[PDB]
Amino acid sequence: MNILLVSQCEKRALSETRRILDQFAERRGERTWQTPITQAGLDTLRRLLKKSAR
DNA sequence: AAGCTTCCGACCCTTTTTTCGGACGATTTAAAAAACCCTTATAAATCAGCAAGTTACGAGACCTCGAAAAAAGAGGGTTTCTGGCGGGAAAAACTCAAAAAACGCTTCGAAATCAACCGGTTATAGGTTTTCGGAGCTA
Repeated sequence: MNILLVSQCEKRALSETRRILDQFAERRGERTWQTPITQAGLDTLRRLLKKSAR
């Protein structure tokens, strides 16, 4: 399972999103990450982002 | 000798850093302009309290615009409370059947009886007091 993530967030939300994703993948651009990851991990990732969405 | 691969020089273009120049501001110094002083007897201002007439400054009010704060509206999400539907087990009606059990025939003669009133029997409605079961609690 191989993932590519992009963020269109802005203002206060962008900082929070960076706070989460940076702990799961190396950053490849200003707003994008790319990494391999297991299915369970990805589920945890989405759950975490949802928990504090704006 | 030829082809492939790799450096190297020449150049082209744009961005990033440095240097220089120019301009503007600030400060200092010098020059120019406004001003101060010294001579005045005579003319005008000083001021006394109050009247009579007027207003420059203060207060009130409203408007105007702009911005700030608050409230509302929107959207993202999670947790839970309820309702509907589906599924398995138990109950009870429904269907099928037998075997008793009652009823009738049908009893002339043997109990059953009601009545009022006494004493006596005792099931139990109702209330009173109490073990058993469960509360979970805690590692």
